Amino acid sequence: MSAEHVLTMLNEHEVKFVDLRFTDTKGKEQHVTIPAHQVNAEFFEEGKMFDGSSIGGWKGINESDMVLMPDASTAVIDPFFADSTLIIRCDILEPGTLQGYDRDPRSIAKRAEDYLRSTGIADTVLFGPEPEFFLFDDIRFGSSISGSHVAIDDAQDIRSEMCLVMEQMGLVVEAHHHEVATAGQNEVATRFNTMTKKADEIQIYKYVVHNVAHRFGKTATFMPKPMFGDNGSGMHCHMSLSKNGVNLFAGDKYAGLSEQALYYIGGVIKHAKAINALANPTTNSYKRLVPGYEAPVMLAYSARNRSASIRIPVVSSPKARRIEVRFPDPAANPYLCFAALLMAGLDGIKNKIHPGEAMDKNLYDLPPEEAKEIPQVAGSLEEALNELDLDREFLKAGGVFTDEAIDAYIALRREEDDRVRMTPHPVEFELYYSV
Amino acid sequence: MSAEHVLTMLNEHEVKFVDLRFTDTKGKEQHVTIPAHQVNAEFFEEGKMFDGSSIGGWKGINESDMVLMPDASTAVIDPFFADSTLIIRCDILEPGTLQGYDRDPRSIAKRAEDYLRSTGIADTVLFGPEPEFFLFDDIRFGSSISGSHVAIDDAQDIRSEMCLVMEQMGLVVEAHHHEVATAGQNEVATRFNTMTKKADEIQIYKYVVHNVAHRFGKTATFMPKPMFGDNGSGMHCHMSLSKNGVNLFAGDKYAGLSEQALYYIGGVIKHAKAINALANPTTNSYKRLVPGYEAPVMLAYSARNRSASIRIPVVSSPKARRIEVRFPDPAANPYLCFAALLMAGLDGIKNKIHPGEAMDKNLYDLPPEEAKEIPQVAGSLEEALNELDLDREFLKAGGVFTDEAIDAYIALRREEDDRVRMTPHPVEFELYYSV
Amino acid sequence: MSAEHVLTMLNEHEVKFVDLRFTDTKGKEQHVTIPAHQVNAEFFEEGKMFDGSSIGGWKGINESDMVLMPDASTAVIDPFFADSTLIIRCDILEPGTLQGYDRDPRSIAKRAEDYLRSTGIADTVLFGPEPEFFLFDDIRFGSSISGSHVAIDDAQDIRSEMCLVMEQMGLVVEAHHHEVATAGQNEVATRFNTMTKKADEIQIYKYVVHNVAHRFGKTATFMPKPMFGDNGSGMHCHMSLSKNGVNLFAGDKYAGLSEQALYYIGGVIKHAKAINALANPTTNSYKRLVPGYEAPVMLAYSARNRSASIRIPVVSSPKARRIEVRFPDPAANPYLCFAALLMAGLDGIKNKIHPGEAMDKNLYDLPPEEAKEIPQVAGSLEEALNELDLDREFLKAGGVFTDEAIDAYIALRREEDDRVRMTPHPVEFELYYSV
Ligand code: NI
Ligand code: NI
Ligand code: NI
Ligand code: NI
Ligand code: NI
Ligand code: NI
Repeated sequence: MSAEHVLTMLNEHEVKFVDLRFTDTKGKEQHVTIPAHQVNAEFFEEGKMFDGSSIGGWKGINESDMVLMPDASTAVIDPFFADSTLIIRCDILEPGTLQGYDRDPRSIAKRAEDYLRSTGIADTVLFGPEPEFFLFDDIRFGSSISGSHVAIDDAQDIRSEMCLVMEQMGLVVEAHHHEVATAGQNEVATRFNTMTKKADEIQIYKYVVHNVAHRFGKTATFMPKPMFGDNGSGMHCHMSLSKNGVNLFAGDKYAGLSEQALYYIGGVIKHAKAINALANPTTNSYKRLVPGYEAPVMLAYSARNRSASIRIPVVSSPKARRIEVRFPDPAANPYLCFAALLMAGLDGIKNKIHPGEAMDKNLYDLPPEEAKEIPQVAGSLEEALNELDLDREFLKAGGVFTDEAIDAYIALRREEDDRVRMTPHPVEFELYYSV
Repeated sequence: MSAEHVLTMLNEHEVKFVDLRFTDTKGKEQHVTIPAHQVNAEFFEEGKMFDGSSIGGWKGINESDMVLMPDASTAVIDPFFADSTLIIRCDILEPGTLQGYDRDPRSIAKRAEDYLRSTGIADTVLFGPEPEFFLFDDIRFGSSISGSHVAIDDAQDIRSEMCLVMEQMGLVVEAHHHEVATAGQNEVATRFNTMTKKADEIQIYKYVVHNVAHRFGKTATFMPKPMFGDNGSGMHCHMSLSKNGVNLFAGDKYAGLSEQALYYIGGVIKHAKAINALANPTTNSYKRLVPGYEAPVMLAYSARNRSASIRIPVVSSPKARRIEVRFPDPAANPYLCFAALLMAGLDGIKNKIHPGEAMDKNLYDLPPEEAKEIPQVAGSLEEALNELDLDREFLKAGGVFTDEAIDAYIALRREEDDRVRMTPHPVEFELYYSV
Repeated sequence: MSAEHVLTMLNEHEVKFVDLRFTDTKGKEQHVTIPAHQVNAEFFEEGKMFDGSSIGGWKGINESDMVLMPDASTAVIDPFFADSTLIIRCDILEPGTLQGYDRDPRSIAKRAEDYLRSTGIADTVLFGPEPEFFLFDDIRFGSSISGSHVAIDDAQDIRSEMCLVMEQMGLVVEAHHHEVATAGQNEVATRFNTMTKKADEIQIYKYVVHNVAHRFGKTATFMPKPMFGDNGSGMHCHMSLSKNGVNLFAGDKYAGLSEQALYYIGGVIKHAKAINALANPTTNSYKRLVPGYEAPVMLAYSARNRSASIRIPVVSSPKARRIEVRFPDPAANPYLCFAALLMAGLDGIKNKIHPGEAMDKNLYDLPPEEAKEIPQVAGSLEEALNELDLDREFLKAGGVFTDEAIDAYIALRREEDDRVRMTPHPVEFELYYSV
């Protein structure tokens, strides 16, 4: 899809505004709105000058402005704006060299895919994530200097009309798994795409979910553990690799899974805590990664066991042979999370890392001399951030991740880890006020 | 003080009830009230049969009842009870062998002092702690399945009458440091005693503080960090060792401190995380042990620096030469905390452990190649508990701490660590609800 | 009705979503919504992969996913959904063998009918149930750790428009018995069908009743005893057997009832407590099965007496000769309840079990030596579950009921029986608080 069709869309729909959208390192979606008459054919080869004071690494204290370069293939009319608006996802570029910014998640995902095609291991990667959310009727939260409080108060029309709006915005939905045990938790299934296209689709997914919940007087949250004792929100990711139109993950070994797939799983397992720094970036994210029942915390693979973090779905077709990693949560930044998973898999393929043996029939039942032995995902955000700081190397292959970008990301996550670490919590008043 | 004087006190004061008090492993103070006519001369050589279903290690699923053996030298009239009551602190003994229970904090402190006298290093140990508390006008807290909340709402008569009641109950008070910056925080200074006598005095201290605050319609808390950003409650402990009436901590080295004292500091520094498991037993306790200004988190000693955890007070008398460790908090169990500190010091003296060099002029200012190098106290309760589980050895010298007692203590602390770990906190709703 | 007509219905009505519905062992109706463009001709020969974490036996801890295979003959447009939805009832199949799941109520009902046709006793079975419900204006209930509470606050338009919506959804209604004594209690009469078709119709019946009551701001409940002293909700079931188009229940014996019918009644009477485990599955269900007036608790048959649980309606046509069993309640799972009744009748026919003699003129008036003699239905849910555990055999004939399915059902019922058993009830506070 080119720019000429975008101008044709502008004239066709009588678009008044164009909303240029990009993503922080935090994953939040930033936008600049320009009038539709400011969009010309030349606008797609210079972009728009932008002031980079966005939170995170973009708050670099030496530098000048950045460039918003739109991707014309991502244009879609916004369903929620009263004045007809055309949404375009943009990359952040350095104004001089006109190259992708080092601290741009979308540019990093594009670099990861380019490095994939460069190494010759595969031609493309297919990602299907399963982001789950919570729908609540109401919620009030706050934390002043004299205390804290939170209070959450828990239809088919909302779910169906979410699916309708998602299909308006170019997503191909194919199910909707409302859950009656742990009521409130929903998940819409969508079709697989490549890495950066699927990350853009996740951003659209969250946008639609939030706004449709708003219009029905509800509140949706993609927060990994919004509520005590009830099951948390996860985002399982199915990965496949394709070269010239055939799976590299289809083979003859365990559960019909190929040798390259086994090294992919080995690479994911080895770096899973550095990955956890990016796939599980919040402190809330580790209140659902606690050892127990149905918790994706054991770093091993099994088609049968459902305590293993890496699952191998059984499909009656060799053309659909993928691996599902289950520890990521929907609070991740899709670009950074997906790039981290891809690079871990590529480092596993490159170094012939063997995962080991399938943990078919060994759940959290605490085997006498195996519960401690099996690798686990990070236990807290500090541990994941420290392991990322130590294990930068697999992210730096091919120049996808800069040391400066990783440093800025880690500092930005730490300034929230510390705010959580130093406030006193009401459960500690319940337990330790008298003590 | 003997039992005959206790019976004389019963007849003299017209005592109606006798309140036998002991301490959990959690540090909470348990009691059994018996009528004064049940107290005879024989009562002081059989004790009282007790059902040991108290929380913690005392909930042992094989065993029968325990024996409450009173210490007649700890008898004191209760100021707060309408019907004249005589308080007596008791030890928990095994009914058959009639020996101190292995999971009894008071028995463990007595064993630690007996091991001190046995090793011949010193004859007695003097402990002076400085427990600080917060006085609030009101507080409401809670945590249901649909949220959490806490709300704290912040005179000379209360402080003075606390000191009066403490001197009624045998404590020798000598100051009262109300603090105007960080209003609400108080601390009463008292005179030094030996380990187990000082721990009993800390229990009396907390009892008096809580009840006097109750009667004035206030709420006192010995909780290490009850309130955000304001300075937390600590319990600095001054240790001295005496043999035949002279300090072993008085010498000619740094700040007039002796060689035995230097090995004591070395032993405290080496085991400071296993100690932290006992001196800093709550998860709240590590919201005040965060690196920063005036935080006793650097494991080093200095008479001048006040970022070092171990201070060496300057006193114009060789007869008062002590070391102050500043990381313990008032939520500790005085018996277990003091026994842990004493045993760490004794292991340092026994193994000639040298602390190193004084960190006189190096605060938290982050030296280029020293902030990471210097040992730190544990960063979380899980880390402290794991280090205790790994570093049992110094606690087991002389049989003071049993493996079974340590295991029960660690499990009892973990069941609260986990409850804190798995609830979602309102600050995480502030930070991650939209994310 | 085939799949081609279902695709034609999709195109004709402009259906946007397809709602695939199945039933728990608890009887609750579960659903998965897929977009209408995901429904193709091939979709009706592979089904949809489903995650079987549904409550009950489906929570089996070894197994992988299940298959939702739709029944194209059950397709009906949903009247209550804003976005046009097509409802299809589905069976749960094992993905490999592609056979009916052992713990699937609908598959069990299909197996029961297949076993009926296999044994050669009859060709088809006609079931007509009479489910009664309560319409309330409002209700609030709850049970916390500090108490419990319930409060129920009690037109022709609602009843008529229920009948209209039921006839929209393929049901053939033929009456509506609002009751003025015991106001609030309603019942819609519908036409007889075969077992599994009638069970599907009961599910539609409950769905329509609940949602139509919702839209008028009411609350309908199929709960056997929602209110004290007033008459409870039952579900009388008329059974008939047909072979080559003629009743096997039409004959010349008592009330024009045939010999095969008499053995059917004998088989129902013999196993009536194992049946009660399935037809009366709640603890509430035995607050209406209490001996007294108009209570269907005496295990005997009579055309005249209305204290007998099994009635023989008098019809002026040999083509309508059926037996009515009156103990089942609308909280039953229609598939399991109907399969249990059919298998009890078939075991009675197979073993030539004679019911005995009609109890024409013997009500609950307590005959001197007959009130104790006559068999009774189970007195509590525990007794019914124990009798089911002991009397599995008649359910296992022909492989309809698996031991594993029965075990899972019993455990799932017990986990609710125990929750009811261990909470204290407000009537026990009225009676025993002072005592
Ligand atoms: Ni168009
Ligand atoms: Ni999944
Ligand atoms: Ni005296
Ligand atoms: Ni001090
Ligand atoms: Ni039609
Ligand atoms: Ni009837």
